[PDB]
Amino acid sequence: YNYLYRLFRKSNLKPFERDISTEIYQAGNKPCNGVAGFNCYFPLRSYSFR
Amino acid sequence: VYAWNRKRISNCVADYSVLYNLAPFFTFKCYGVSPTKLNDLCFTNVYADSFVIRGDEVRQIAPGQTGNIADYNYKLPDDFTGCVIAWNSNKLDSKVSGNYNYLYRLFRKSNLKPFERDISTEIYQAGNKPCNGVAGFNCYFPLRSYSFRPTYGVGHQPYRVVVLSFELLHAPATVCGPKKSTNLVKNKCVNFNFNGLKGTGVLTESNKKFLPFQQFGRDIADTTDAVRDPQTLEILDITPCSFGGVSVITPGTNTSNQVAVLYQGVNCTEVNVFQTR
Amino acid sequence: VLTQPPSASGSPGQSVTISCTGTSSDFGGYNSVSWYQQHPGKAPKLMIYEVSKRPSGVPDRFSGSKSGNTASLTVSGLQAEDEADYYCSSYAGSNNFDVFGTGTKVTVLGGGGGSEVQLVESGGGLIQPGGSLRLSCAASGFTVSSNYMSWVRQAPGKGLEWVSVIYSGGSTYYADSVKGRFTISRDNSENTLYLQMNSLRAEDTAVYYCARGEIQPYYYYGMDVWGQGTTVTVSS
Amino acid sequence: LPPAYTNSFTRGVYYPDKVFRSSVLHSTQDLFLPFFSNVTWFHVIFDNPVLPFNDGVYFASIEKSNIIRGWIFGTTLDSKTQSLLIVNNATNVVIKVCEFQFCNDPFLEFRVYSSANNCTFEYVSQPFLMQGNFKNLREFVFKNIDGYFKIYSKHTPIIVREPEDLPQGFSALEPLVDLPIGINITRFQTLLALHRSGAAAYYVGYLQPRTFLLKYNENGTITDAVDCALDPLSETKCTLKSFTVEKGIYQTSNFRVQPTESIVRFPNITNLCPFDEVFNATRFAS
Ligand SMILES: *[C@@H]1O[C@H](CO)[C@@H](O)[C@H](O)[C@H]1NC(C)=O
Ligand SMILES: *[C@@H]1O[C@H](CO)[C@@H](O)[C@H](O)[C@H]1NC(C)=O
Ligand SMILES: *[C@@H]1O[C@H](CO)[C@@H](O)[C@H](O)[C@H]1NC(C)=O
Repeated sequence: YNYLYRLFRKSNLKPFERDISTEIYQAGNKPCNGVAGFNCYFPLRSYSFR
Repeated sequence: VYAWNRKRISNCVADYSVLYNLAPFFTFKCYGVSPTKLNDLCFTNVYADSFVIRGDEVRQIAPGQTGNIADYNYKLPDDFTGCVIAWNSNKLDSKVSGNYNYLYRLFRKSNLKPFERDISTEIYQAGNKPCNGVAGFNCYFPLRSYSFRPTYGVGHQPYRVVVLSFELLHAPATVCGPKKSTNLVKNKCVNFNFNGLKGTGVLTESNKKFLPFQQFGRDIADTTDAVRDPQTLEILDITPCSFGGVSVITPGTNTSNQVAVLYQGVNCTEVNVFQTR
Repeated sequence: VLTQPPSASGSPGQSVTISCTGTSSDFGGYNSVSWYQQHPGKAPKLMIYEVSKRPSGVPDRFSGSKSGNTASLTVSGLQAEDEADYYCSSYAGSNNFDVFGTGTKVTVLGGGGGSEVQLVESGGGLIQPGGSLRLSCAASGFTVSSNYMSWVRQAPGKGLEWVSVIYSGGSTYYADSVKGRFTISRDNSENTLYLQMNSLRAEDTAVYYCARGEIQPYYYYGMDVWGQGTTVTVSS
Repeated sequence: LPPAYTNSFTRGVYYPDKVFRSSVLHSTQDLFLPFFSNVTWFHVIFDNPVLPFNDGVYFASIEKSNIIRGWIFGTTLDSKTQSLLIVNNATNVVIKVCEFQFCNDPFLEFRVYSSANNCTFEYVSQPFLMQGNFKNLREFVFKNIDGYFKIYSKHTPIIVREPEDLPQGFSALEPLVDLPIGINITRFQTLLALHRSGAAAYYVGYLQPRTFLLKYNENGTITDAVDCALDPLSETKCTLKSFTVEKGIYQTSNFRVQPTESIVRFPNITNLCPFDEVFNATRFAS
């Protein structure tokens, strides 16, 4: 949980520009309103280690 | 789970967005890629494999995991680029009459090869005895039916799980995905992306007699000037946008500063005003 | 965690009808509730595995119907001289150990498997705390490499609980008590199948039992044969 | 049968790509049929040989109604590898890439094969691909690329009742199918509608990589084509984008003599090793 990993974004990133985000993704034009429904999650996927 | 379909689907526009409204799915965790970018990636052929397991066994369907069903009926290596689409089917697959139709192959010798279907019905032989067919104390039925009943709770209900294995071999990709379209704009210098043919121009109405098999069209010296509409048959003309050279006539910066602008190759209707050759 | 009556001695053999409540469900999927009769000394012996179709044994203990949410094994009219403990198994969910119940004293009076396949152990007398001691259950009859065997430990006073489950050839699931400190290693595929201690944490003093068949997902397997256990006697 | 040979006149120039061109001269380099070549005169008056499919073939058919129908393209015509059994049945064309090896003989009811194996494509095209002294000529150019199997075709109602031979006149071919199935093809097998219960003769040429200068009509069809390796006049008409060559001398491509043998000369084998004195003694070593 100390090593985070973002998820896909609807727009391309910018060189030398931090991508700090904490909102919920919205696929198409259907806002899931915080609660993760279908095709809408938080880009805070934690990397698994062993 | 012992005899699952292996439908090889290809030569279509795989629109995964429609699957989000067909049936009330309960699990749509795609391990390989994202469903947003999946509709823009070409593929050769998709292997659809469907089966029915309990609710407590859906967690066993993962790219690498052990279990009574995970390594005995269907195993997924660490390369599955599809999804784990699954949904409960406890509305038409549960009647109180005796559900002795399914099985899960409780008995086995070792872990099967991943992505393999073993359709066998021989009596399980537990070594140290030649079993030419007998049922007692050494060799039993390696198959056992479920106990699906309607008056039960969640976790032990009939759940239909379908996986879509993808592959990219040295073959032309058929299933790419949805191909949207836009409205037509005529007599206006705009951009176009007609079937890979990208560029800019003024889509006008032409009177060229194209052949029924020809799609694109060039000129005398290597320049595309007319294409066929991917929609209903229509003959168009792609002329280049409004371009030209600009020259400035100036009497010199010693008497005045009033200058004249000459646009070459224009009829004064595409930029006092005068029209010369 | 299940619910079982501490003791049952009133009305011997007339209205005992012991059971095991505390399920609050429909026994999950396959309704297979087994009943084990643990006797002091020799290993326990299976009595009944399903709600009906009792195996080859005493015919005065049957009719184990599931009433409400508990299997009421009819034991009335059996006998009037017995000193053992009845244990029931339930909660057949996926990867859920501790399927046994608490100690139920069903002594109606109180006062008053051998040559089937094989029975061998290691005999761990005066086990040093830690190290690595191996216990085997070599069976010269049934294959010790193809059937589904298990390892269950029990301590004085406390009841039984699932300690080790091993499938045919591709599963090495461990119990929740060890949580990783226990490593199962199979011996030669044609000689025997032994276990490994792997630096016990002073809780492995309980006596072990290597059963040739599963407990919660129990299959007929022709016959249920057990083996006597040995005392660890740790000196931590 | 002792297969004869005929002189293939100017016929078999298909459209290389799908591009509209009006009143131009396009110099293409691709697999075409060489002008004035030899084509086998297999007569179907019984005949069903196996032909080598190197890089593309030119099949002809002067059948009356339904004499010559079907193609058995494949690599080895075995059950191990796949094949192609494009047949022409009643007002339809069946195109399957299944690996149906054979049953008894390539004849035809589906009497061509009798087995069951795994298939890869079943693109059964519904529209079929196919006057006393008025026969009909049907030309088919089969070409295979890394990921497509192109089949150009053209149907012309010939009129002359001369002895059976390729007529005189330019006639391009129009693409109809572009099957993207990827499979190795090295053998060609033909078959006729026997129906037992000089008729016709098919011509089977071979394509070669050559350069051709094609003239497009105002409408966009090819009126004629000129090869670039048939005679000095053709080379002169190819080196200059015009079919009307003026009087004079023109410098065409250069000529060079190709090698025919290799000579590797080394000095005279001498100074032999003393190993002859090593492997022949009495006391060698310890
Ligand atoms: C293509 O879609 C349009 C939608 O309006 C329809 O009018 C047209 O007939 C269709 N043509 C083909 C080739 O399907
Ligand atoms: C099409 O080709 C014919 C060939 O004779 C020609 O006469 C005609 O002008 C061309 N274009 C038209 C108008 O069809
Ligand atoms: C070397 O020279 C000798 C004497 O002329 C001749 O016999 C021999 O064949 C030669 N070997 C070569 C040409 O290498």
